[PDB]
Parts: sequence; C-alpha cells; structure tokens
Amino acid sequence: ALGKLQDVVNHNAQALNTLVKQLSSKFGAISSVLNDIFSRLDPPEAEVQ
Amino acid sequence: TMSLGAENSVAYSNNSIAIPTNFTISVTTEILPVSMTKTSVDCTMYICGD
Amino acid sequence: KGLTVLPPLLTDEMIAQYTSALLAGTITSGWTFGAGPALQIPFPMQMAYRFNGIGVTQNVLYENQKLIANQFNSAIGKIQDSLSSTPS
Amino acid sequence: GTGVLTESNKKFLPFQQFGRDIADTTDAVRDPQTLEILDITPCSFGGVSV
Amino acid sequence: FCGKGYHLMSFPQSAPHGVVFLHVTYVPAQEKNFTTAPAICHDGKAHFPREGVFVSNGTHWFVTQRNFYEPQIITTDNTFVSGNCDVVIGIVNNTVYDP
Amino acid sequence: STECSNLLLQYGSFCTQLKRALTGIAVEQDKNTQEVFAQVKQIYKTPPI
Ligand SMILES: *[C@@H]1O[C@H](CO)[C@@H](O[C@@H]2O[C@H](CO)[C@@H](O)[C@H](O)[C@H]2NC(C)=O)[C@H](O)[C@H]1NC(C)=O
Ligand SMILES: *[C@@H]1O[C@H](CO)[C@@H](O[C@@H]2O[C@H](CO)[C@@H](O)[C@H](O)[C@H]2NC(C)=O)[C@H](O)[C@H]1NC(C)=O
Ligand SMILES: *[C@@H]1O[C@H](CO)[C@@H](O[C@@H]2O[C@H](CO)[C@@H](O)[C@H](O)[C@H]2NC(C)=O)[C@H](O)[C@H]1NC(C)=O
Ligand SMILES: *[C@@H]1O[C@H](CO)[C@@H](O[C@@H]2O[C@H](CO)[C@@H](O)[C@H](O)[C@H]2NC(C)=O)[C@H](O)[C@H]1NC(C)=O
Ligand SMILES: *[C@@H]1O[C@H](CO)[C@@H](O)[C@H](O)[C@H]1NC(C)=O
Repeated sequence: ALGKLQDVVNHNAQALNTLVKQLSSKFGAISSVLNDIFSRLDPPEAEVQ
Repeated sequence: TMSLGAENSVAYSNNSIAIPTNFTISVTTEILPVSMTKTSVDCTMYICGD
Repeated sequence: KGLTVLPPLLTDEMIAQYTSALLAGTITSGWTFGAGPALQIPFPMQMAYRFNGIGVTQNVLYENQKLIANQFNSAIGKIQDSLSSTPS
Repeated sequence: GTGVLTESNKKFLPFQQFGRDIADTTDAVRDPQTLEILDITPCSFGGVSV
Repeated sequence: FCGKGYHLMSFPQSAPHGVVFLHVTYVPAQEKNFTTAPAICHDGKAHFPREGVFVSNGTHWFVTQRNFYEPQIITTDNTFVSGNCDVVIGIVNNTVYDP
Repeated sequence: STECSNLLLQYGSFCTQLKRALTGIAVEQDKNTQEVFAQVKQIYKTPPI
C-alpha cells in the first residue's frame, strides 16, 4: 500500500550506499587508498595517482 | 496475454435511461510523496579524507 | 553495440482497445461510467445534459438537434482532412 | 590513518587482523606486539552553520 | 482528481515523507431501467425538466433528479415551456399537473 | 575484450547505476501508458446499431 514513500526512501538510501561504495574504486590507479599512494610513490607519480 | 478488463456491454437504446436508486459512500486512499531526505556531503572529506 | 529496445508492455492493439472502451463508455453512458457503473442514456439527452453544463438550456439542443449533429459530423470530417493534409 | 582508537567488542577470529566497512576503508585493526584488537573511529566532524 | 466517484470531501493524514488523502466519494448503485423522453407534450406545448429527467416505469411519467431515483409528478413548477410539440424529436404525450 | 572487462571491474558499480536508471525509465514508460489509457476496468462495446 505504502510503496511510493518506501520507494523514495529506498532510492535515497541506495544512492548514499552507492556513493559510499564508490570510494572502493581504483579509477585506473594502483590503489584506492590515498595513504598507500603517499607511502609508496614519489610526488611526480603519486600526484598523478 | 493479459486481460485488459472484464467485458461489459452497455444496453444503449434511443429511449431508455438508467437511474440509480441507491448509493455507496466510498473512501479511497491516495498516497503522495512530499519531501525527501535532506542530505549534505562534505566534498573535501569525501574526496580526500584526512 | 549493446543497445536493446524493450517492447512496450501494452501493444498498439490493446491501447486501441482501451480507447475503444473509453469511446463506448462516453458515447453510451456519458460521464456515468467514469464515476461508477455505466448508466445508459440516449445521446441526444447526454448532449442536452452537456449543454446544461455550459449554461445553455436543454430546449436549445432539442430544437436544433439536426443542425448540431450536422455541425459535429462536419467538424469530425474536417479534423480527419486537417490531420491528413498537415505534415506538422 | 587518522582516528580515535577505542576498545572493541568484535569477536575477531585468530587469522583475522583488520576489518573493512562497506567503503573498504579500514575500521578496526590488530596491533602488533600486543595482538589486541583496536576499533578505529574517525575523529569528530560536522558542518558549521552561521 | 479526488477519488473514484463523485467527490464529496477529503481528509489529510500525515505519513513519513508524504501525505495520504482519504477521499470520501459518492458512488451510484442499484441502477434501474426506465423509459425516457426528451420532452412532454401538453396542450400543444413542449415541457422540459428544469433540473431533472423524464422517466417512465411503464405506464406513468415522472420527473426525477439525474443522480438518484426520486420520481415526482410532472408539474409546471419543475418543468419549463419552450415552443410547441412539432420540433422536438421523440416528444411523448402526457399530462402536466397545475398546482 | 576480456582484458578491457577486467580493467572495467576496477571502476565499481557504475554499470549497475546505469542499468538501474534505464530500468527505472523503462518501467516508468509502461506506468505512464497505464495511467493514461487504463482508466477503466470494464471493456465497453458499442451497440451493433
Ligand atoms: C436494462 O435492460 C437491458 C435490456 O433490456 C439489460 O441488458 C441486458 O442485461 C443482461 C444481464 O446483464 C444481459 O445478459 C443482456 O445481454 C443485456 N441486453 C442488452 C441488450 O444489453 C440491462 O441489464 C437492464 N438494466 C438493468 C439495470 O437491469
Ligand atoms: C441502499 O443500500 C443500503 C446498503 O448500502 C441498504 O441498507 C441495508 O438494508 C438492509 C435491509 O433494508 C439491511 O439488512 C442492511 O444491514 C443495510 N445495510 C446498511 C449498510 O445499512 C438500503 O436498504 C438500500 N436502500 C434501498 C432503498 O434499496
Ligand atoms: C408506476 O408508478 C406509479 C406510482 O408509483 C404506479 O401507480 C400506482 O400504483 C399502485 C400499485 O399498483 C396503486 O396502488 C396506485 O393507486 C397507483 N397510483 C396512481 C396515481 O395511479 C404505477 O402502477 C407504476 N407502474 C408500473 C408499471 O409499475
Ligand atoms: C400526441 O397528441 C397530438 C395531438 O393530440 C397527436 O397529433 C395528432 O395525431 C393524429 C394522428 O397522427 C393526427 O390525425 C392529428 O392531425 C394530430 N394533431 C396535431 C395537432 O398534430 C399526436 O399524434 C400524439 N402523439 C402520440 C405519440 O400519441
Ligand atoms: C428509436 O428507434 C426506433 C427504431 O430503432 C424508432 O422506431 C423510434 O422512433 C426511435 N425513437 C427516437 C426518439 O428516436
């Protein structure tokens, strides 16, 4: 009966969960963790990553 | 193949009318979303953290 | 290249059937079918009710029924010609 | 990482060292030398409205 | 717009992130067939209903409101005269009572 | 290309978001047609005359 309101709540929660999940994406870099990038590379290539 | 509806043939003629003799008080529900969750994102913390 | 077009759930035949049902309801029953059970009414009495809705007395419709029917038929024919004759 | 290290009640298995949240950032860690499990909570933050 | 049927009134109810409208509507029911005419011919004059419709249960003619069956005697109070009986298609002959 | 798909997996749930948005649009079109045309539950027919 109350599918419309629950649907709106689901879309908002799902969008937030996807946005949080996207931090786990390398995006074509060696790692998804910034601290690792500093701890492992020189600034000329770390800047690129 | 899904049915559109039950088939009803209206008894149309040029000199006959159908008049209601009774009534039903029907209460129906309409659910409408009004607002969403208000979300704020810290751009610097999300992209870079600490 | 990965693109698919999904068919509509309602086919053109069923949409046409729905329009046919709506036309049959509005012709044989007036506005009664939209508010409840379809109650039959003669079409010259339905048109008189509609004339009363816009503030014209029933006698005006009944006395001039043939002229109004001719005007309506002419207008419907003009609509078909206008749609057939205009690209835009 | 930058965070507050607190006591935890999560029953880590013997092989398990650290923990990851939905985002995959580390949320708990097992310290060397002492083998204890420390929960990592990000430091206090929020929006300032004037 | 405000429920299925002829709308009477509506009630608002709060809901999480939303509103629920309870639409109270009037639905006609228990319809009955009647023989109808556009006008009543009396004394060489055509009588039309002021607010209702002419109905017949088989032998007698009455005027009733369109949305509920309440037959009343055809009088000059609830009918109006426009023209003679020669123009209206389907006019029937019946007496019109005078108060 | 299998290697391209393997590199595409590094980007996360972008593909899922695109598919879900298109699925929402696709069901929305059917819902729109249903709202416009399916306003009667009785299929009426005209008399033969
Ligand atoms: C008014 O009369 C008509 C016919 O005189 C009735 O229509 C018939 O209804 C039955 C039962 O639903 C059907 O089996 C017939 O096929 C219908 N005939 C036609 C010509 O449509 C109608 O039901 C009557 N109305 C009421 C309210 O009783
Ligand atoms: C109009 O319909 C109502 C029901 O909606 C009828 O009321 C019922 O009447 C019977 C006997 O008269 C009772 O046993 C029921 O309990 C009544 N129902 C309710 C909800 O009150 C009413 O009689 C009908 N009127 C006419 C003139 O037919
Ligand atoms: C149509 O309705 C009228 C009025 O309700 C009926 O006339 C009455 O019928 C009852 C029962 O037969 C008599 O006791 C009354 O004396 C009648 N009144 C008058 C003024 O004549 C009429 O019988 C109904 N016709 C049908 C076919 O049902
Ligand atoms: C209604 O009444 C009128 C007048 O009483 C009828 O008109 C007459 O009909 C007869 C037979 O058709 C003719 O010979 C007369 O010349 C008509 N007179 C007038 C003034 O037109 C009419 O036929 C009646 N209609 C019904 C259905 O009974
Ligand atoms: C209704 O139709 C019948 C035949 O179909 C005809 O004899 C009668 O005169 C018509 N009545 C009206 C008012 O059109």
